[PDB]
Amino acid sequence: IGFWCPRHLKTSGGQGYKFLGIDQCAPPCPNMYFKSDELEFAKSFIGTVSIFCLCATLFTFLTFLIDVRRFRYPERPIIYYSVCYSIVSLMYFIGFLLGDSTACNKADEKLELGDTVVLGSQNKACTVLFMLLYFFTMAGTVWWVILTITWFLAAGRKWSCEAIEQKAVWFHAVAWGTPGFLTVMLLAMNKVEGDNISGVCFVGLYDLDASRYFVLLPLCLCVFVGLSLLLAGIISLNHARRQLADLEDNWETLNDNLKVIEKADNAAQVKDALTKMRAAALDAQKATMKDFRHGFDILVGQIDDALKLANEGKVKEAQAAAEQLKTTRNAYIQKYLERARSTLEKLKKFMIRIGVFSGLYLVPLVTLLGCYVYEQVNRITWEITWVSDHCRQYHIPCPYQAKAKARPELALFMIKYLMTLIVGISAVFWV
Amino acid sequence: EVQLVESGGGLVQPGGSLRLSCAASGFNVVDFSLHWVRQAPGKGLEWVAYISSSSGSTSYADSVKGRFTISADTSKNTAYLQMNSLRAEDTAVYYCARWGYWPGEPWWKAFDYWGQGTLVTVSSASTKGPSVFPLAPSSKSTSGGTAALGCLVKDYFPEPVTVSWNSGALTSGVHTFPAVLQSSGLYSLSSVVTVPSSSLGTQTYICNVNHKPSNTKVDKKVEPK
Amino acid sequence: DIQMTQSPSSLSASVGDRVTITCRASQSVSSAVAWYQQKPGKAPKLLIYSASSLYSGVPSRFSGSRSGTDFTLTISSLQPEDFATYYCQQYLYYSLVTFGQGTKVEIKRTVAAPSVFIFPPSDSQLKSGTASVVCLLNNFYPREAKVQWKVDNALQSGNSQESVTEQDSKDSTYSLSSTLTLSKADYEKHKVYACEVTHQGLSSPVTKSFNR
Amino acid sequence: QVQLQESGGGLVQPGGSLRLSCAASGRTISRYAMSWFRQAPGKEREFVAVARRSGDGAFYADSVQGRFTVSRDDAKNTVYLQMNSLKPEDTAVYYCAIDSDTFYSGSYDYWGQGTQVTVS
Repeated sequence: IGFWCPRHLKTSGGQGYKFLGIDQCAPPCPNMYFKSDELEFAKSFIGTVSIFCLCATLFTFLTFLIDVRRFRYPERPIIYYSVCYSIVSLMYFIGFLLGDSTACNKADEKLELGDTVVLGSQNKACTVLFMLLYFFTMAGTVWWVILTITWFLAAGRKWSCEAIEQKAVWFHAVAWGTPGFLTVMLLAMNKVEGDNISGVCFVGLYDLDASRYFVLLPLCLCVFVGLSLLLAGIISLNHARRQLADLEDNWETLNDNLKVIEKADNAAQVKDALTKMRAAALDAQKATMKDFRHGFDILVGQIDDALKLANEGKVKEAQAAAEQLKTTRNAYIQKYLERARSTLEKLKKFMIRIGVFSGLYLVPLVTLLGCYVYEQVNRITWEITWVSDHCRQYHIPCPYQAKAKARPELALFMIKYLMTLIVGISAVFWV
Repeated sequence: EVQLVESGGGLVQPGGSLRLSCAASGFNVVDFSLHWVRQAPGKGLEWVAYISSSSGSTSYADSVKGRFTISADTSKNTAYLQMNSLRAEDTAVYYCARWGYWPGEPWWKAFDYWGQGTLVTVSSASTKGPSVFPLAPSSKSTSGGTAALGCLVKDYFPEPVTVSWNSGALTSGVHTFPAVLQSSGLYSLSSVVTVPSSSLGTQTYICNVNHKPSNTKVDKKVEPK
Repeated sequence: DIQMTQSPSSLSASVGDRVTITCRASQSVSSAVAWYQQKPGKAPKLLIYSASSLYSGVPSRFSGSRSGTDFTLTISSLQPEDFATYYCQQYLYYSLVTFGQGTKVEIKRTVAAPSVFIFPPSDSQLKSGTASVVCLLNNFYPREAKVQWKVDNALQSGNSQESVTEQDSKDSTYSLSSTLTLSKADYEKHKVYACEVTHQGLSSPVTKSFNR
Repeated sequence: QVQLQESGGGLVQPGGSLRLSCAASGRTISRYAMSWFRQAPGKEREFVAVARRSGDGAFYADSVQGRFTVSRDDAKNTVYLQMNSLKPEDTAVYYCAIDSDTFYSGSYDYWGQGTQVTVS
C-alpha cells in the first residue's frame, strides 16, 4: 500500500513541503503532540520568557546608546550582537501576542476542520516573520564569530585598534551579508514553515533537510570557527605573556645584581655579578623598535666595559662603571617596558570579558544545538508514532509496519525554546 | 683568502722560555680579537689567553695567570705569546683563533678560522737513539695458524720515529700502536704484524727503524725461538 | 668557573644513523654556544654558532637547539666524513671561555672477541738490566677492555702502561698493548708471568702464561 | 647478595619468535649493564647482545645482528630480547649476566641460573 494522507486536513492551496512524504498533506493548527491543557501553558511560558529576555537585551540597546563612543572596535561587535538578538527576542513576543491568527490559517469550510499550518511564502504576514527572525539569528551568531576574529587579530596578530577599524566595512559586508545570502536562498525554494507552540514562522521545524543544512550546519560551522580562533587567541597571548615574564625576570636579576654590587666590596663577586648581567642582557635583547635593541646593545657594551675594567683589579672604578648603567637603562628600555605595561592596558580585561561572554553564550547554544540533533535523530520515528497512535478516528492509514512507540518528551521542546532566548541575555554581563 | 699560521714550536727545557708567533694574513689584528686554545695530547681543548689590539685587553687562564704573557702589533700583523717557567703539563698543541668584536654578527660568530697549530714539548732529557728489542713468538704459540710477531723500540727521544718491515715490504696486518711516555720521560713504541704459519714465511724478518734527530739506522733481526 | 658537562663522551653509530649530543651548562648562559668538529691531527672547524644558527659552508644536516640551560647538537644523517670529535663551547665573554670534554664518534659494527698473545722478554734485554714483558690484544671492537698482570696470583699495579690504536680503516677494530717493565733482579722472582683479559665479548677471562 | 632471574624458553618450532626477559631483584639497574650470553653443546659460552643503560648503545655479535633487538625498561628492572628468523640449529641455553663494572670493562660476577631453549 504505502503511505497515505486522510481526506480531512487537505490544503488545496499554496503547496510547500510534503508532509510525511505525500503531496498535499500538511500538519494541523492544533499541534497534537502535547494536546489539551499544556499547549496553552507553553504559550504563556514563551510569553513569560520573552519578557525577561526583552528586558535584558533591549535594556542593553538603550544602555550602549548613552555613550555610543568610547567602546572601540575591539569592543564593537557586541553592540550589533545585542541589536540582532533585540529583534529575535521581540519576534517571539509577536508570536505570543497574535496567538494562532497568521501563524496558520483556518482556511475554508469545504472540509471538516480546515485548520492547517501554512507552508511556503504564498501567504503574507508569515514570510515577514521568517525574514526578521532567521536573518537576525544567523547575524547574531556571525557577529560573535567576528568578535572572536577581532579578539584573535588583537591578541594573536598584535593588530592595533585602528588597523582593525580599517576593516569595518569588510566585517559588516560578511556579518550582514552571509545571513543575507542565506535569507534570500530560503525564499527561492520556499522551505519556510509555520509553528504552533510559539506563533512565529521559522525554518527546519517540520523538515529534516532545512534544519540540518541551513540551521544546524551554519551554527556548528560558526561555533567551530569561533572556538578555533578563540583557542588560537588564548594560546598566542599565553606565549606575549611568557616573553614579558622572562624579560621581567631578566630585568629583576639585572636590578638585584646592580643592588648587590652597589653595596659590596672586593674584586671577586663583581665579576660573577657582571657575568649574570651579561647573560640576562643577551637573553632580554634576543627575547624582543630598533632603538630598544640598540639600547640593549649599548647596555651589554657597558657591561663589557665594566668587565674589562674589573679584570684589571680595579673595584671603585668598576663600581662607578656599574652604577653608570642606570642613565642608559632608564631612558631607552624602561619606556618600552611601561608601554608593554600599558598595552598588554591589559587584554585580560578583554580575555575575561570574552571568556564570560562566550561561556554564557556557548553552553546555552550547545544545549540548543543538542536539542537540534535530538530532533534530527528522532523526527522520522516521532512522525510514524503520531500517524499510528491516531489511526482510529481517521480513515486508517498504513496498517502495515505501524509498530513503533517513542513518545516525545515535553521537557525537551521548551528547553529548545528557552535556549533560543537565553543566548540573547549574555550581553547584559558585558555592560 | 684570510689565513692564520703559527710558528715557534719545538723542544725546550722545563722551566725555560719559548716564544710563539701567530701571523694573520689578510684581515688586520685591529678588526678582530686573537685567541689561543691549547689541546693536550689525548685530552680536550682548553683556553689560554686572548689579545685585543684595539685598546689592549690582555687576559689569561687561571692556571697560567702571572706566568704567561701575550702581545700583538699591527705593523707586522701578528700576535706573540711568550713562555716563562714552563712546566711539564704544558706540553700540548697551541691553536690561534679569531673572534669578532661586539656588536653584531662577528661577535655572535665564535672562533671561525683556526691556525695550523704548533706542538710544544718539555725536554727533561737529552736526545738519544732508540733501542730495539725483538718479540719472538713461542714455539707452541698457535703453531700452524695465525701468529703475532713484533718488535719493541724503547728509550728514544724526540717523538717522531717510523718503523718498517723489510723496508716497507709488509703491509697486510700491520699495527703500530701510539707512542707512550714512560716514568723516565722517554718514549716506547710497539709495532706488531700477523704472519700466519709457514714458520713466518721461513725468511728472516727485519725492523728498520729511522730516527732523524738521532740519525740512526739500526736494523734488528728477529728469528723464531 | 662556568663548568660545561658533556656526559656522552663516546658515541657509536653506523653510517646513516642518528647522532645526538647533549651539553649542559652550570650557569644560565644565554644562547651563545658553539659546536666544533676536530678530525684527528687537524684544527677544529666551527659548525653551529649562537646555539641555533648554522655556519656557512657546513652541510645542513647539523642542527642546533636550546631549551633553557640545555644545548643539543643533532646529526640526523651520518656521512662517512662525520667521524670526528665534537666539542661544546660556551662564549659569554672573551675571558670566560670554557670547552666541554668532547664526544668521539666511531663506526658501529659487530662485537668481536679479542685474541690474546704474550711475549717473553728477549735475551738482549737481560743483558741491559731491564726486562720488559708485553701482552697485546687484537681485533676487538668495543674499546672497553681491561687487563691485569698476575705473577703467581699477585695483583700488580703501577708498573703497567697501556696503548690502544685508533679505529682500523678496513675492519673497524682496535688493538691494545700492555707493557710491564721490571729490573734485572726483580725479573728473577717467581716462575710464571700471566696476563688475564676481561671483555664484554669474552664470557670468561682469558689467561696466557709462560714459565721462566 | 644479588640474585638474577630470567624468563622465556620451552620447546618452540623452527621459524618462531620469542621475547626473552631478564629481571633482577635486590639491586638497582639504572647504573649497571647486562649482556645476553649463549651456552650450546659443542661450543660453549658465546656472546649475543648488550643494552647499556638507556639505549645509548646496542651491540650485537656477528651471528645475531639485525634479527636481535634489545629494549630496556628501567622502571620494571627488565630488558627484553627479540627473537627473529629462528634457525633450528640454535639449540642453546640463552644466558643473562650482570655487568658489575661501572666503566663497562665486563667484570661479570653474579651468574644466576639462566633459561634453556630447545628448538625442534
